[PDB]
Amino acid sequence: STSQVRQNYHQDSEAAINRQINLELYASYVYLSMSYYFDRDDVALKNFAKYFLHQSHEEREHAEKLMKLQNQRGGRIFLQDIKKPDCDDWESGLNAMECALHLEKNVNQSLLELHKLATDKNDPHLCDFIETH
Amino acid sequence: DSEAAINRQINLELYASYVYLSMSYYFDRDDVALKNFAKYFLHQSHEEREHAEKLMKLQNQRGGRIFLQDIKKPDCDDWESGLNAMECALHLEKNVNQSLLELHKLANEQVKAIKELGDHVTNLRKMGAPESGLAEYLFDKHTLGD
Amino acid sequence: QDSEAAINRQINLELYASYVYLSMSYYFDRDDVALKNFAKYFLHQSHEEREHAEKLMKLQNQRGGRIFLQDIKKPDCDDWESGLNAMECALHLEKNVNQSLLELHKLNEQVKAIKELGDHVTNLRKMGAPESGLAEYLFDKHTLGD
Amino acid sequence: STSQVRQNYHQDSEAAINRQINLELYASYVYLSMSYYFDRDDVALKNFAKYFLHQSHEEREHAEKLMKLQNQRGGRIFLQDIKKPDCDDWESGLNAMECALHLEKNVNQSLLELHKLATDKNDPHLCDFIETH
Amino acid sequence: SQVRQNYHQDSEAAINRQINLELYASYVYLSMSYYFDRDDVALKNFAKYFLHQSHEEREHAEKLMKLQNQRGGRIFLQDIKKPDCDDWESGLNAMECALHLEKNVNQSLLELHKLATDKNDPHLCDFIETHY
Amino acid sequence: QDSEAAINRQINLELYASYVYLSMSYYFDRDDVALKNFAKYFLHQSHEEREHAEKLMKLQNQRGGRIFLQDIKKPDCDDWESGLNAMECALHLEKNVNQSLLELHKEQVKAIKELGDHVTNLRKMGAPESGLAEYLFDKHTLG
Amino acid sequence: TSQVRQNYHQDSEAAINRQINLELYASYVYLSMSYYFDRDDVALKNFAKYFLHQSHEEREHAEKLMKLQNQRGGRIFLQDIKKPDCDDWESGLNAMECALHLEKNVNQSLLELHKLATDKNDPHLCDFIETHY
Amino acid sequence: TSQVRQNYHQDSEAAINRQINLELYASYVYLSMSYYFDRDDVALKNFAKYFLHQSHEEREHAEKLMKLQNQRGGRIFLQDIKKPDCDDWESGLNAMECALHLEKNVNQSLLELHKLATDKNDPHLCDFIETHY
Amino acid sequence: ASTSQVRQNYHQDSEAAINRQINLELYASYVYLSMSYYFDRDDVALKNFAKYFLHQSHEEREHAEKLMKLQNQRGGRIFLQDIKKPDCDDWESGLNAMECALHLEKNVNQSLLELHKLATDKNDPHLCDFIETH
Amino acid sequence: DSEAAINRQINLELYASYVYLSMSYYFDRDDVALKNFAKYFLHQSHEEREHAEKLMKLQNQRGGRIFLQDIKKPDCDDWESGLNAMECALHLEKNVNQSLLELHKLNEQVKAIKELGDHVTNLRKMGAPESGLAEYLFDKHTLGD
Amino acid sequence: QDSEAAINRQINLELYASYVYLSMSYYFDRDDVALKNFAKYFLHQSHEEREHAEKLMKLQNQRGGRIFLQDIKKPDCDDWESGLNAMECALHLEKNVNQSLLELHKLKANEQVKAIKELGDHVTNLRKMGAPESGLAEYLFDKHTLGD
Amino acid sequence: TSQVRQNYHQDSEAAINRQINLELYASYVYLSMSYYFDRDDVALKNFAKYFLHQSHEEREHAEKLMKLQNQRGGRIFLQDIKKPDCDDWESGLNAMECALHLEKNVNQSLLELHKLATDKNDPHLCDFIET
Amino acid sequence: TSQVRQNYHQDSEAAINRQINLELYASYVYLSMSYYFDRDDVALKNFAKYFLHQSHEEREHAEKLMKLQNQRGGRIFLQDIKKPDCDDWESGLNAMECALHLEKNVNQSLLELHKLATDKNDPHLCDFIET
Amino acid sequence: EAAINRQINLELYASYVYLSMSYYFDRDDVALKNFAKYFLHQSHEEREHAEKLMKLQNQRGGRIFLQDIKKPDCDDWESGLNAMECALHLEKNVNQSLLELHNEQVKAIKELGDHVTNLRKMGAPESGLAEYLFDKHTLGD
Repeated sequence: STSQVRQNYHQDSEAAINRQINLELYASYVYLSMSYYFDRDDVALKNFAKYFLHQSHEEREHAEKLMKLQNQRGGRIFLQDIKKPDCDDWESGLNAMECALHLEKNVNQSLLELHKLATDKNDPHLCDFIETH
Repeated sequence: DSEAAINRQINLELYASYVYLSMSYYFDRDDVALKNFAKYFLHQSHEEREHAEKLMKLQNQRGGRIFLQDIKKPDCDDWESGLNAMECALHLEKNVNQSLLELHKLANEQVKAIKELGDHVTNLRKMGAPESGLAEYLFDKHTLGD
Repeated sequence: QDSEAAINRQINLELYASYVYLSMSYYFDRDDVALKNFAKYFLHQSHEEREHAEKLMKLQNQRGGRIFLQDIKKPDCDDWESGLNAMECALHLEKNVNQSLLELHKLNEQVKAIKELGDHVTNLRKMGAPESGLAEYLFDKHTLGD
Repeated sequence: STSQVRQNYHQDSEAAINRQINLELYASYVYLSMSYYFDRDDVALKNFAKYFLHQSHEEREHAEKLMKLQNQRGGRIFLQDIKKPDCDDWESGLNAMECALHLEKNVNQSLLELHKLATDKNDPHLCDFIETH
Repeated sequence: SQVRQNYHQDSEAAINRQINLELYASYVYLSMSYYFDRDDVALKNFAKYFLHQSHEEREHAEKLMKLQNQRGGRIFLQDIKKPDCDDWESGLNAMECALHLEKNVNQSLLELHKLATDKNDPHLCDFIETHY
Repeated sequence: QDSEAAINRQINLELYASYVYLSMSYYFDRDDVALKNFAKYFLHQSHEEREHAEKLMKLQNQRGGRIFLQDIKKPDCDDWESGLNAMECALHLEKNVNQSLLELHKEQVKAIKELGDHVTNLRKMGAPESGLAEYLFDKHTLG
Repeated sequence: TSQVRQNYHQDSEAAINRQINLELYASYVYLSMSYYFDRDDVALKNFAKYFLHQSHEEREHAEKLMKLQNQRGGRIFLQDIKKPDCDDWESGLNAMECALHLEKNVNQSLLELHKLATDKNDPHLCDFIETHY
Repeated sequence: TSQVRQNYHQDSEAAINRQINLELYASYVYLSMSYYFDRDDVALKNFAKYFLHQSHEEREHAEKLMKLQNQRGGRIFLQDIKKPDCDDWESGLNAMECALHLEKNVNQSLLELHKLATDKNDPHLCDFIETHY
Repeated sequence: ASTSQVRQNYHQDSEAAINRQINLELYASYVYLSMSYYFDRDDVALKNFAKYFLHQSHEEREHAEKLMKLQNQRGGRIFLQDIKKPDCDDWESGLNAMECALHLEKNVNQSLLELHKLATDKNDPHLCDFIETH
Repeated sequence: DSEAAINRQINLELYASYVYLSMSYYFDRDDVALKNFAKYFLHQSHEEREHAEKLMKLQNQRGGRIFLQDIKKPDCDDWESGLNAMECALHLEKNVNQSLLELHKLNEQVKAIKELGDHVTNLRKMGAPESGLAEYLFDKHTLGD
Repeated sequence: QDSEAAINRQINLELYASYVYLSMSYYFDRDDVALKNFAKYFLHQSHEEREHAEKLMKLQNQRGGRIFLQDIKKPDCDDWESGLNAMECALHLEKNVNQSLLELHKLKANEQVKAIKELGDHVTNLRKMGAPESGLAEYLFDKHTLGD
Repeated sequence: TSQVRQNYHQDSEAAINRQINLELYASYVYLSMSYYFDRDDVALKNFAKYFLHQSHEEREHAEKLMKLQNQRGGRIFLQDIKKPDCDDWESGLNAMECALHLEKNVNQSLLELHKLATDKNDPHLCDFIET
Repeated sequence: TSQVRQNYHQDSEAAINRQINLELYASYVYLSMSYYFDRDDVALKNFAKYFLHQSHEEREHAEKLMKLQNQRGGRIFLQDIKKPDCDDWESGLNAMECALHLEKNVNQSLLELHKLATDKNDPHLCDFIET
Repeated sequence: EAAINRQINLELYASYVYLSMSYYFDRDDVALKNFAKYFLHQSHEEREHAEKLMKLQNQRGGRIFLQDIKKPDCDDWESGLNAMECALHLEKNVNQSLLELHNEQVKAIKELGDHVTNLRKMGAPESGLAEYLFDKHTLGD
């Protein structure tokens, strides 16, 4: 059956949120991987160790309000495996930051697809959510 | 050889955080409206996440190689009742505590959380959970409210 | 414009919603019912739907259109049975208010309110309402004592 | 049946109270219609759109206090339809005033008159209620 | 003087001229308010709308006097002359007089805003736009 | 001046009462019981009973007597079943201590009255049958 | 066996149960010497409330041992508190002399309790008695 | 027989039960004298409010006695509060002699009740009389 | 200074009359203090009167202090006199002490009454109001 | 003869209570205007009235006869400055204390005398009575709390 | 327009103003000056002026300009002599910051106008108290005014 | 003289100056003992906590006496705080005996101090003792 | 003739002033790089937030250094904060590579201070480089 | 090495003079309540420094050998400014031996300097009302 609060919430709008959740959780994992790479004695680049650890936490918080939004609109949370990052040894600080930005808003092309999905299915609530966060 | 064991603890501790994250927003659902159950497992997920990060620093401070693996999804999408999710949490913490004790062979926080979860499961059973929905509602307010 | 007649149709719907909540609020104020936090709750939602209506008034003037006001016609019930029934009615009312608001957007305050209503409906059901009068009493004290 | 708190509260008093709830909410509505008329840019009389909006709230809150009074004495609240004002446009800054001069007039006439059922039926609590509010 | 920067003499004058206009408007509202206070004129929520409006205008002048000292100008106070009458016929002439008393008071600030724009006083412009 | 030994009996009895309440406290600290306010209540009683004995020891010195100490016998139980049972045993223990205090003569009453209130409440609520009844008493009365 | 029992041998559970009784015993030996120096014929008001404080401290040690027992999953089995060796300690030096043999009685069992937690690989029990003993 | 009753004689319970009625009678006579000085015939406010204070005092003494009855396990049995001997106290002097008569009468009843507790060997009831009076 | 900057509509008879009222109520507080510790003695022991006459002694002490505050507030000058001892220390019976406490009140009230009449004849609304509200 | 020594002491306490009452409302005058000096001495007036009536209960507890006398008016009507009212209080408190030690043969004053001395030297160090600014600051910074 | 050169000028002046306040702040932290609340006062103006500069670098981006930074020149004085003098220099500096800002508006804050008025108030109070000759005057002003 | 000095014999003042030095000497004997029972070769880490607490407590007595001296108009004349009889108390029980002596020696000076305050007729000081 | 100066070497006093300007320089460069990513044609909102925080953080380091100067008794002499080497940082990674290389040199400059404080027997300054 | 033993005695000398200066301001002919609160607090601070040094010797097998806590040079520091300057000079000698043995010292030395500068600028020691306002406004809160 259907939830008592679901209204104007499409099935494709729901699965896109689920795939978005795993993507943000994956990003929080990647940042956490790179963060403790710069925490290593071999690297000692403390600058990006602080930054990547913070970005990992903020990426997890991003996934949490996607989960709250899902339950808020009658959707159902289906969690998936958080695939491990591309590597553990990020070579150099450039390569880690290189791989970072490629991922940093690889999230926000699907985020901008999710906005297109929210507009084409007439979801002004889902639109205002994406635009804010 | 003890280096590979720390990497196991990191993945299981990160696995523990995801299970609690899963449990948390299960009690956020409109058909399972228990806010304090949701706060509790979200606080636990953050705690287990912090336990995982301090194990990664442990690898770096002794010259180990952090070898991250997949964070497998939890065993359930629906955790049924609050008592059952509390029983799985007691199960999970002890399994985390198991591998954590194998780590020290080749800590205090785990014993506190296991003891509290036991008190949690005990109270919910004595109150008549999961059968009495009133029991999990009153426990939500009077125990997990603070 | 056909948004002018649409916005004025929302203004009448919110004012109707504010009247239903006002009616339910002072039903729980009766000595026959005596659930004060249920009364304060729907009284607050009554003042919220009026604010949404008054906020649509200045929207109409700012867009250039003009206000066309009809009768705030009457709630379906003068007796709203129990607390679970009133919450179930309030849920159906908000979805209608949200339904017209969304297809007025074709030219989050409601979405959040719908979640809170469904949460309360869920808790009241799992507590044994409306058959168990002890449930609606405890739900009045522990949840609606916000 | 008869309320357990019903005591010395005549049927005409319970009916006359119910009549006030609808009239006060009518006055609340007319002040509301007038308030947001002074707000449109064809008029631009802001220091009257703000007063009438506050007068709209106060007539509704008198009805609530009347609705509380109905429960307090055993009476049962039977509201009625809130009819639209005589018009939507009072294009003049002061016909609405003469309407408001004479919409304030008519509750206070019925407030001076509900004071008859309270006196002629020896109801001191309802007498003293109007003399206070 | 110590703080006066880009504050024209006609700006300081118009502010002082505006201060007296607000106080005078407050006096007219006070008169009409307590005219509706009468035993006979039983219009009691037009006795406390104008009373609040009277305080609203006395507040406007206070913030105008605050603006004068803040920009560096000097406050010069004049007489608050009598309202044009004490007996306000009834509810309507008061409104009709209050209505005309409003936008001659109101948008002499347009003339003030015109003065601050031709003088290019961004601060005085922002003050007219915000408080009014 | 076997009133010297009458104080000596009371000293041991208060210490025995303290030991009993100590046992009751950590029974409700067990993970399969889990009633922290029950646990707090009996631990506070244990401290108050220990204090009662310590002033009795000072009393005897002020009277020129001899403090003769005997073994603190272990409680009769390790498991106290439930909150109602542990309360009824406490009511029995307090009136036990009280009657021995009155014979020494030739507060305690508040403790007896309060325990009597607790026993009565737990009964009418549904203890020991309803675990919900012993949970809600823990939160509201003992909270 | 409890829900929470884990890596907790019953040798250490019995050792805890034994140490619980040992500190409760020292609590009363210190209590006896305390109110011995409170005597008028002795009048050593300094040691009198030093021992009274240690009487309360040893009591608090056994309390934290009892909490530790339930915390690890063990079961508290109390025993009799045997009386002190005497009531008249005569000199203050013999009272201090017995107090040194008593404290090295409980500090010796603690070292053996620590070895037991090390022979069995209990990091939590080791860290316990390490923390503040 | 109450679960809390212990060393509480039936003669003690009955005496306290009739002591309650005496303190409530004392509250009633102090209430009569207070509003006698209050009227313009006598028109003295110094004694009119202190006697109203005494009336509140005795009412509170009876309440502390009622609390003592339940605390010991006895059961409260209340009788009629007899009216004061008169409502016109002739003058301020006569009422001051009447107040002095029932004052030592109440205190005499206390001296009797205290002796009953001594003869029945009731230290708690003795301490109660000694403390609150 | 020697000229009050605040004194206005405060007559010579008013200023002297409250000074005459300062000392009367200070005397009253000492009369009630004497009675209070008479009913406190072992020879009498009437704790209901020993505490009332002590409380009334504090009341008359505060009445004088508020009158002293009225003197400085109106601009007048406080003039303090001796506080004469009560007519006796041994008030004999417990009804004589009350016979004097009744006579004393109908002279204190018969001094505020004449004080209020003075505050009326000299047109002192502030002094009139102070008496009627204290 | 410990009975008349009690009665002399209650009279010395009651007289001194009239002195602090006189000092307090001196600083309440519109030409003095030291609110905290007024609060301070009004408190000492009450503290020593309590001393007096707690020696009246002591006369009864020891089975004596209370013999009251006239409470004579204080010497000065104006107390000039705040420094002089503080030096007169020090002198008054030592005389009440000396006559209290005469009674212990048949603390509060020591604590009060010490506080009165701390105030006298502070006022003198700041420049009282000449400096009107000094007594003003002492009024609000020392007698304020 | 020619506003890009005006924004960047305003950016550099605010950054320079933040440095002058930074120099004033830790002058009063010196043990031979020892004015705690004077130091806290300029330290907060320093961060607020820096905040104004960062909002101007943002305004350059919204309108599509090119942020051109320059050297942040050292303040005129290392030693600020006294408290009365340091605030007069602040008073003039804020007017100097405000003056070039009024130009920018034609080619954002009451904060400039109100800061000037506050600095003006303090110069008046300090001078009427006897500063800088009265070390007690600057001590009391540091306590009762800059301690709020 | 002091403006507050009243019924305060010189002998009372000087004997309090003496008691002040004796209290400070005691705190310090207790401080040497405390860190003796704290050395790793003695290692009775229980009297170390107690003696240190009484080292603090015995000094608080001296500060109460110094406060008393000013309160009565006397003047505080401090003397040197001499070293304890030894730094090595040999055995732990021998230090409990030296500490047992000092408590009685200090209490003896207080009994003489209380005797001095009665012969010269001085309450308050008599009431200062009876702490 | 300072009043608080003690065991603070002269060549250590200029070592702070030279470090104060250097921290203020990195804060300036971080501020410049932060508002590079805030642009429309760059759109790196996360790295703009980071460098703005690093700009404020390196400013605090200078503020904590100036505070240290007065605490030891040195006299703060501020110099010109020289402009960042460019305003158009080209790519975001080039800014990262310059921000990486930025003060891996101050960290070394921070370490030469620790080697300076060690050579001059300044434990307090050595202890201060714990930030 | 055995330099720790001399610092133990120096901190104890510091605590003693701070006790002496504290109860100087407690005198009735002085009456500076917060000056007394201030130096009593410094007396309890330097005492705590000595005790932590006594444990420091036990933590490296040292021997706490002990000398007399000598009498301060003055029984009378009759000036608030003079007591501060004596306290400032003494802390720089207590800090003098710490730097030979090898933070909280330079924080106190800095604070004492702030106090001395203020009191001199305010008119002390010749000006009363200056040490009074310093007692109330700086040492008070």
